[PDB]
Amino acid sequence: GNYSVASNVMVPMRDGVRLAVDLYRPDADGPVPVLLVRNPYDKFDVFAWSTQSTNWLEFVRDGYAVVIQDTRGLFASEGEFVPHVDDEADAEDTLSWILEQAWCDGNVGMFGVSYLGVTQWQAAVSGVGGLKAIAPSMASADLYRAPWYGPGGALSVEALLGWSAKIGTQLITSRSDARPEDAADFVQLAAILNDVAGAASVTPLAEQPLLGRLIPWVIDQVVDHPDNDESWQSISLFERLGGLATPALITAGWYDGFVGESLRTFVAVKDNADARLVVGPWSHSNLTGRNADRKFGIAATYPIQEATTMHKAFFDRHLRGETDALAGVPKVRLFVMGIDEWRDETDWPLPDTAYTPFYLGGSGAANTSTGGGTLSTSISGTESADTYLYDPADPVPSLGGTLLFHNGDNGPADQRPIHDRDDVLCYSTEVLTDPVEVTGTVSARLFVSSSAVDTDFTAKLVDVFPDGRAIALCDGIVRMRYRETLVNPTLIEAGEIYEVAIDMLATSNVFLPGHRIMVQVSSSNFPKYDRNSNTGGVIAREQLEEMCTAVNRIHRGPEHPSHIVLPIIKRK
Amino acid sequence: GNYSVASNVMVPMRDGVRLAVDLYRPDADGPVPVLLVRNPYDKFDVFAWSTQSTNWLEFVRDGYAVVIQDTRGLFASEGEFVPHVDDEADAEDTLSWILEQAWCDGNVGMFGVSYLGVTQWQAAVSGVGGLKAIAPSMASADLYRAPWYGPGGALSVEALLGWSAKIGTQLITSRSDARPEDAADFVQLAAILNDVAGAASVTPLAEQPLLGRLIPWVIDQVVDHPDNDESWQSISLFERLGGLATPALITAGWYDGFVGESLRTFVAVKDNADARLVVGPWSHSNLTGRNADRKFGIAATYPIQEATTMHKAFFDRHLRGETDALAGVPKVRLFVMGIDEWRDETDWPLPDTAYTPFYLGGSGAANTSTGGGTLSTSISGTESADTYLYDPADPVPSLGGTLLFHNGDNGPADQRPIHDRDDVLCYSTEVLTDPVEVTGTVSARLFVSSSAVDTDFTAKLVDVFPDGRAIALCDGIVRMRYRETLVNPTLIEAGEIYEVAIDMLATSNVFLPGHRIMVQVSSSNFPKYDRNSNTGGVIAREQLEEMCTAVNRIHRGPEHPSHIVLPIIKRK
Ligand SMILES: *C1(O)O[C@H](CS)[C@@H](CS)O1
Ligand SMILES: *C1(O)O[C@H](CS)[C@@H](CS)O1
Ligand SMILES: [Cl-]
Ligand SMILES: [Cl-]
Ligand SMILES: [Cl-]
Ligand SMILES: [Cl-]
Ligand SMILES: [Cl-]
Ligand SMILES: [Cl-]
Repeated sequence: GNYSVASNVMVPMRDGVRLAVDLYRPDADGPVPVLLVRNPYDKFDVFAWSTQSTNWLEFVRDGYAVVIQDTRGLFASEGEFVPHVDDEADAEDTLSWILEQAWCDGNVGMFGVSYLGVTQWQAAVSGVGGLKAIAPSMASADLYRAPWYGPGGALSVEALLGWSAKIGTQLITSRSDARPEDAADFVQLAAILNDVAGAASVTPLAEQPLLGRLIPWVIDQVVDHPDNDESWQSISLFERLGGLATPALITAGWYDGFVGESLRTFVAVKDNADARLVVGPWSHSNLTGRNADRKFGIAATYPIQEATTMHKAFFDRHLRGETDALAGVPKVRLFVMGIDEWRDETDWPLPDTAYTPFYLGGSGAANTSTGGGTLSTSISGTESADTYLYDPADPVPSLGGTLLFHNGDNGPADQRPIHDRDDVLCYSTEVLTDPVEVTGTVSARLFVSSSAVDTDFTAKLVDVFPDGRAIALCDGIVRMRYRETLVNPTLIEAGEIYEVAIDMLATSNVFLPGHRIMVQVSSSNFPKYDRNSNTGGVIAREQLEEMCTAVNRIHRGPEHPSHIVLPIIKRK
Repeated sequence: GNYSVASNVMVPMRDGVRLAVDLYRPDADGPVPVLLVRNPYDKFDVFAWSTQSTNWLEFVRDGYAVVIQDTRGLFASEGEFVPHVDDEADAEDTLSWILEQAWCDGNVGMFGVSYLGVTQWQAAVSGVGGLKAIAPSMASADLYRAPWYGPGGALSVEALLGWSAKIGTQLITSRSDARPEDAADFVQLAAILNDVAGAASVTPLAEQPLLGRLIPWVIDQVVDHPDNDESWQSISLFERLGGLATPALITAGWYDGFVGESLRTFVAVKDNADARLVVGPWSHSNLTGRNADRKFGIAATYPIQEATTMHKAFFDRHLRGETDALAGVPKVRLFVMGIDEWRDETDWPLPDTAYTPFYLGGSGAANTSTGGGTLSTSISGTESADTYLYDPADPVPSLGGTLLFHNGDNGPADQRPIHDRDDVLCYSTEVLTDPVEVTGTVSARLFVSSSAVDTDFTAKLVDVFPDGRAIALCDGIVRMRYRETLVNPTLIEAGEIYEVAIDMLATSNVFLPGHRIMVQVSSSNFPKYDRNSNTGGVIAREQLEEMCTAVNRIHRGPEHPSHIVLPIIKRK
């Protein structure tokens, strides 16, 4: 039950650069199992991240050692900081050092959230036999796909500018000797964080005098590489995951920026080792279960003590060889929205999933929420088309969804403020008499045309309540040059009809009696994603005046059966 | 920089009952200064409260010892738990034990929030010379005045039922051997926490089968004692504060349940010792600076590292005798709303405060926001009166303000949802051409009459924005039987006019050009306060059908000059 703490122990890497760690070690007569956490936000500052993870001092009281490390070039560590590029090698060297110590029994694991989760996948590909289990929460194994770009090939601009300002702020506050420019730089960084959409609105997007000076990576890597090219593929771990046999405890949230990539990692590792999955209704910075126009109940609040119990059982099985430690623990545990209840499952995707088309239709134009747009399981009878103007100077504002830094605390947001826009097309079912459950991955297939040689298309799933609230669920985008591949883009021909897919991530929701199922279609969602210039040019290098408007069209009928694909679950 | 942790050290009280503590002790050759925290929410669970306080492991790395204690009858401690009644004696005995240890140098201090703050005032009155400084955040020295009743003599019913359910929940989860009834009790407690207004609506209020069984104190002490009688005066510390000479670092929030009582403690101790004050725009459970319809900026987020630096300087001065440790630190630091900026001051109340009457007036009736009610620095010219019906079956709903457990995360709430009610009287200034600052304590003087022998009157200060948002600032209530004293109540005569005072707590706000100053007057605010029955009976023992409606009247003019008193600050 007792322990000691040693601060700033210096660990040498292969190139001679030393990284700083803190050691939390139990009172014990011999060696013990060990857990590692790799952190870019100061190893000393434990209260900043721990409330989004576990009550991990319980692990120490129960006989585990815990090691917390400052990553390269930050706080007490030597070297120079660049995101992602040094973390594979630095993790390998750190695991090796731990295994060589007098107090380590040969069994090592990892846990943590966000960047503290990404670094676990980077450690897992090293081939170090002593690493017996990992637990990555709200994370990704492919950095292009989340959080910097996405499956549709658009830049996640609010995520990039917000995070870069956060990193810049801590660099100034952590300086040994203050610089003359520090005071003014601090003020400017606060202005970005108070107004992320404003920061994202300046053209050309690639000209960032403050952020480019403090963290050159923001332009040199992220903005300058819009294709999923060799620079991205190098830091990706995903294709290596299939060859591993390492147990993983994976956590995600329905309104979290990482949700699509978190779920993919579970599917990639489940066949070769013991994988577990937990998904709640959270966004990256709001784990409370409470939002402005939607409350999920006290059961929805991040369950930190239950999480601590589950993590300890998982590590007891895989690090301590206790064969019955996970008795009674489910493989998959989901918070099902609508009914607003936790429920156990045997697999993800769910076994009895019926992937069902809901077709776009209706009399007259589908523009605005008072138009005639419908959704039905029957193919539409008349050939029709809905048309709108997309102007880059006036994009559709982002409201909820998977926002990270710009208003990122209201995932299930009411959509009524944007329903009167002519560029927002709406399609709804009739009012439901019986419940319909949608749990799984979601996508759309649309037949589209444009006056331009490049543009974007968006789709958003919505639950309409009896009182009028139109609550967001999941959404996605396709940038037309990347319609067939993220690696080798090509332009389109003006006026020609194309069939395209939109990846809309995932959800779990029961649409209750008295509700409607609704879909919104458009060509922008700003600043969740950057805006298309409609020119075919290098988007981030263009002035707002260099950009063009586009006349865009959605085709629907017997020969052009545009639809959403819903993962339907029926439980009697 | 290094330290050790010893768990479950047992400390004997005067009656032989032992309380459990954890010891965080630095590597040191001899004795050190010591800080104590007294906690009813599990000493092991440090992440639950610490994010609302300080990064206190810095204190340990810098050479302070820290002691965290389970209070009597909870978790690892022996005995039986009853709120407040054992904490004076238990603190005295604990301080004495610390001073007798080999590792203590004779200097002791305290820090912490909420119940961990109340317990510091209970320790301070003990007369133990070794206690050199305290730091109570979001706390009170008079438990009737906050959080259970108030300066107006109404029960804070949502605070009582919510907290009692929280305490009940942790008792079940902490049991050694589970009871057959535990599973069902847990479900019922969750239902209260998901619907606090619903729980508060059941009549008679005093019949609480679940909460009365788990924690008898809820009825035996709180509900059964509506007068500020001998049972309350016994646990009060306030009158003893004037005779102390102990330095205190006091923190408060403008939307916090404890704000009035926190500020009073500063005024009580400032003349005899080194007192300091910090006030931000927070509510008890929302320290982010972000609300549904009002954002204060990133500077408003609870500044935990600056708080840690200030606490360490304060303890260095008073526990380590470092005379220049507080050089450059202000006596008072306030977040001024409107301008939304931190500002330093020399005293509270502010030196140049002009306590200025704003008189109620207008042509026609003041009922609803579209009535004719006005506010002016000039006394009204015509004798008039505004009249309404107050029905206990339909009280005015609580929206923001100082709510604790029922929707307690939206202090600066938009008031428009209640503006069409006939029982909500509205009075406003013209649109402002120059800024007006209101910083200090706030109160109202009203001339009133009723058809009943008892009733309530309420008043609420509001900032009207250019777009229409009507944002709540501070509010209060008077229960008519307690108009002259909280100790010895008397009834009123139907139809007679009385001049009464309403204590509206405190605020700091600049009303900017384009805004208006507004006041709302009514007879209810539920469930922030319980509802008056309008009978003169024992309110908590009455059925809803035993209650009466009341016709209430506000008088205004030259002979009845009803007004609000605003603390005006002018800075050129
Ligand atoms: C986590 O710590 O927050 C960031 C959100 S963009 C992310 C960067 S990989 O890690
Ligand atoms: C703090 O811990 O929260 C409670 C809000 S009513 C309060 C009880 S004295 O202490
Ligand atoms: Cl809701
Ligand atoms: Cl549940
Ligand atoms: Cl049709
Ligand atoms: Cl605002
Ligand atoms: Cl400021
Ligand atoms: Cl008048």
